[PDB]
Amino acid sequence: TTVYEMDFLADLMDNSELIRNVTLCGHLHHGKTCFVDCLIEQTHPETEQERGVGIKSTPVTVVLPDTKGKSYLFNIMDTPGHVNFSDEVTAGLRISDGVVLFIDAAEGVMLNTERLIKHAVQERLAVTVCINKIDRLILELKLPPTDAYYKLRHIVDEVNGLISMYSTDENLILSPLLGNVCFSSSQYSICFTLGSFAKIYADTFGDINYQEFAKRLWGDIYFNPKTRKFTKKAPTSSSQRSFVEFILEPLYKILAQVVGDVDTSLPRTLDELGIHLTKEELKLNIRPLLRLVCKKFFGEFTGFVDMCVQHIPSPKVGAKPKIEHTYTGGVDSDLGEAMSDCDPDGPLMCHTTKMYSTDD
Amino acid sequence: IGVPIKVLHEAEGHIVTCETNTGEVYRGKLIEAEDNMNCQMSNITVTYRDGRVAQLEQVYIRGSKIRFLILPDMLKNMLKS
Amino acid sequence: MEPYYFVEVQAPADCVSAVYTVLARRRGHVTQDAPIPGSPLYTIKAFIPAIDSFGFETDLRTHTQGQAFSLSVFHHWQIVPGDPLDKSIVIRPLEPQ
Amino acid sequence: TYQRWQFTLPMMSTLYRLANQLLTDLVDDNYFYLFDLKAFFTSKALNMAIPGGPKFEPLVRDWNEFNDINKIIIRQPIRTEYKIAFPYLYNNLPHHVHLTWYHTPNVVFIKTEDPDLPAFYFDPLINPISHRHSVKSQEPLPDDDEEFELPEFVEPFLKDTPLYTDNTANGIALLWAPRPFNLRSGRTRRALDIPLVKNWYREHCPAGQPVKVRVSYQKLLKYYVLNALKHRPPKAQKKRYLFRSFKATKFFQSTKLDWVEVGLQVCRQGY
Amino acid sequence: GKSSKMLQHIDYRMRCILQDGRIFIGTFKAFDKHMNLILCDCDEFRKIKPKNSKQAEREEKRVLGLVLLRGENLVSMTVEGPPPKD
Amino acid sequence: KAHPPELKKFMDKKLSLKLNGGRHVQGILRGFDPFMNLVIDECVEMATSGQQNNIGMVVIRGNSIIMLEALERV
Amino acid sequence: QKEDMPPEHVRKIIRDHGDMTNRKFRHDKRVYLGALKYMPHAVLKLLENMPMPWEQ
RNA sequence: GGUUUCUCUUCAGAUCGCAUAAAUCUUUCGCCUUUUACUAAAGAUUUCCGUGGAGAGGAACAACCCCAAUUUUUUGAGGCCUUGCUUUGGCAAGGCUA
Ligand SMILES: Nc1nc2c(ncn2[C@@H]2O[C@H](COP(=O)(O)OP(=O)(O)OP(=O)(O)O)[C@@H](O)[C@H]2O)c(=O)[nH]1
Ligand SMILES: [Mg+2]
Ligand SMILES: [Mg+2]
Repeated sequence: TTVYEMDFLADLMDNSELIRNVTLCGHLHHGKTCFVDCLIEQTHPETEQERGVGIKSTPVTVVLPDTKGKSYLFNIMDTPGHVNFSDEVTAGLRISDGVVLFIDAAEGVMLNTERLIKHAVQERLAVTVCINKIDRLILELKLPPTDAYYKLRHIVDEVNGLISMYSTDENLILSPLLGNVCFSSSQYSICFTLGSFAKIYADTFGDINYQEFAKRLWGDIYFNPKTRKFTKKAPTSSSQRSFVEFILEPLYKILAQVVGDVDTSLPRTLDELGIHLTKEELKLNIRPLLRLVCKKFFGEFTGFVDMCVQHIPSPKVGAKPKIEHTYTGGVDSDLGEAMSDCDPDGPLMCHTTKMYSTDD
Repeated sequence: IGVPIKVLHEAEGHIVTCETNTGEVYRGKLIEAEDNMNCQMSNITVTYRDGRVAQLEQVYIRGSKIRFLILPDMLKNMLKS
Repeated sequence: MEPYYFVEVQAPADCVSAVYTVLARRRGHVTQDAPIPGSPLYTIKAFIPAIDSFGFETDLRTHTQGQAFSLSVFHHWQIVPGDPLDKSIVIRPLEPQ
Repeated sequence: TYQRWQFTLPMMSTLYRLANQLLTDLVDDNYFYLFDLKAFFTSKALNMAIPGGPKFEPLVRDWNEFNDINKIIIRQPIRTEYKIAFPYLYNNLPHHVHLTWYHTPNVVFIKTEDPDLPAFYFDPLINPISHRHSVKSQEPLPDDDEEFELPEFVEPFLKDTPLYTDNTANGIALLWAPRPFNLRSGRTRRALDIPLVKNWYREHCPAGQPVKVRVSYQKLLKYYVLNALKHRPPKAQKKRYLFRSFKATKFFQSTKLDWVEVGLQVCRQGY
Repeated sequence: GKSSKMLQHIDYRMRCILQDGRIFIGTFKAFDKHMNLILCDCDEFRKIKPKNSKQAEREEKRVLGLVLLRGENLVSMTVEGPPPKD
Repeated sequence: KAHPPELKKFMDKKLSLKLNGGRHVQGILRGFDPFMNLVIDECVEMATSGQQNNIGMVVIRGNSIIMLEALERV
Repeated sequence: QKEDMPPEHVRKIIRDHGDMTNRKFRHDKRVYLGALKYMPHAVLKLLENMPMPWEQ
């Protein structure tokens, strides 16, 4: 043993305020590599494999559109999650600026997840969460939609308690209202934040203000139909919270229609959502069909890029609270500040952390 | 939304310029833009009806008050039309 | 002084006793065992001398038909229960002390 | 020509339940931990043999310091199962060894008892969430009494549709079922190509059967492995069609007979 | 009724005269709801447009380039050139 | 639909409004409505003769609203 | 095409030839013999379609 | 302008055909007087049972009512005086208005 687009990539590199450097971390088998794979196929329609375990990290840099269309350049450091390989994570954790911690919906937090939130807060990065693998609550565990709410709330509160345990300053508490957490199913092509879901609600239905809407969904707000005005506790209807009735129950019904009643009720329900599908594409099996419908309805990936763009340092802002730790002097006279400029100019101070051997 | 409005919003952050309804020009970096064309620009250069050129910190103008808009050589690259 | 390993074992409800026995053979001291909220699984947290940690994972999985599964991390050192300097201690050279 | 079936989900559910007897009630793959093709390939390569697995003839056929018996600490004896879990760490001269490992996320699918209770239903089997913590938290909660209101067009995205039916619990059970049954459509296979009993002898602890049948288990596993190991791609193709070439001549005719009739014909002609 | 008449002049050369009277010569790569025009490599000519003139044809001309105008001032649209295949 | 001005971060800031007729004024933008009409206190109109004479709070008509440029760093 | 014969055609031919002892045939002797080379095909094709105990 | 079917021609599986048989050669191995028939490992190569791709024909059946004051089909952007300018043409500036 990209013609008119890599130039565009170059100009994006040159802006240095349209790029985000993020590390994709979490526990073992919690969804990272499949996230990345389905994502590169979103962009390109163009030892390990036998192991089923990733050993060494891999970086990807790709151009992603947000919920407004503005393209970004994304630096994604896909790490391994086996607690024995935490070495690789440290590497990414230096040369990146934020962390997307992938948590499992069915398991929650375990060893490596808490240890990685520790390693991430002690290196003063940004911290975002993707509660991934949510179908394991609907199809596998078979949970009433309200107890799905309970479990999601629990995971978020526990990760919140730990991130408070290792960090003194109550600068950030995570909850999807702030745009901290996506909800995901890597393989079933669904990733959404309250922002993205409320914008979907608006774009297909009437003109409702998606931002003020998204401020109302998570977290014990109820809604009374007659007044059409969300309230804190005052339904005695024995009804669900805004979250359940508006985001989960519709998602339960989407899935239950796809896997249960694919032959009879599915064309009707698909009409009621706006998705049209060929005869040929309704002859798929249930997993490819489910993923295809969910992709056709949920759009590509906006929840993630939205949450990240909204809470990434953007290396231009970036560098300054970093060279405290990285640099041995930090800022004294010449180079600390020069780097803090992050200007493509002069000093050229780079940090190399990995060496990927060429096969040959 | 239209293809031009999508290009304009996507041009946010890049270097752009515009020619207003009153005959004045304003270039700058992309600050903010929306589907209503209400354009916010920052650190721009401004050229009046005679040609007086000067600097502006940040400004926000209604959509209908702009006539044309010049973008960099990037946007030309949805090629389906 | 010798290092210790922190072990976290996911397991079905029944096979808890199984892992217990394994940890006994290897000087375990299982600390905690707790339900997983919203799951049919229990989580076990235990310590184990890194000496006896060799093959503990595969031993665990073999005895329980793959159902259980552990990861391990170094946690802290500790006093090994011997007297390092005693000439009155002779070592039978292949059986375990 | 009878390729390509497509079926309804009730069809599949009854078919499943009817074939339930000839089937494995395993749901995932970490049952076969050191009991898959790669574990056997490695064991065969190292000439060590796991408890219930096959045994093969050795692949090919003085002093060292590391085995100086004064310089070891023996707390746990190394045993062949470790030597096959980690081929390279635990073995000198590991050659033609396949490196097997898997911690495949234990799948948690709760078989129901009756079709009565709803599909989505907290099961007694699941551990109660009862998530407790401090005074839990408070939100960036944009309190009402300022304003907000939903234009009386929008609604829960589809509320004319019930959560479940008499077809969803079934439809989910069908999602983790053995290979033919977790499908909806495929090509049709030949009748000899369908082994009915493989999923049986591939199991791990027969636990109290006579030594007779355990030796039979191991020899069936051996045959299985040798099949998988010596697999050659087709590598070549010339495709004489004997019977189309025959039928195209002036000497062969065609018909439909009772099976038994052409059976008696073939035997008479042999004689 | 055919929905084709706009695309027929789409992707081809075009001379646009706004409510301002000037000429913008550019590729009609698309239109929008308001009649907005996003055409690249455009040329802004103000004096006249050259039509086989023995005197000259290049006067009071600048390169506007990617010009994205709002359809509030879209007045007259003609075909000034063919499409260059790049 | 009905997107209001991005004047949240711009609220409570001194800006000059240039609107039709060459109408140049200075005034503090503190709030407005979704039609892009403004409500600016401290309005001191900058007439052509150059004299800036204060008028106070009024309704900054977005109908002919041309542009507003603040005097702070928003 | 070549469409099907009636079954009685086969049945009559084979019951006629019987066991090739009557000299009235005496020429199909040679082909009868020469067809032995292919009888392991007839046997395989026959046994791979046997009628599967839910069928009569 | 499509499916099903039949026939005819032509090109491939690189993890397959979710199944899995025999043969040849070369080298060790075990049966033991000889050879076939065997053992059971490795390697190199073939045959057989199935499949795919492409194309040609031929066949059967589907089928020639309210609407605008920030972006265009309502918009009051109106005039002139003077000045300066430029070769006239024309450009800019202030005012008067009703
Ligand atoms: N049920 C379910 N499983 C998922 C989903 N997304 C990913 N998976 C799992 O993803 C696994 C694929 O490899 P990954 O787990 O993504 O790799 P990883 O998370 O980085 O783990 P390591 O590579 O060892 O660090 C499969 O085993 C699936 O179990 C999902 O949305 N639903
Ligand atoms: Mg991986
Ligand atoms: Mg002789």
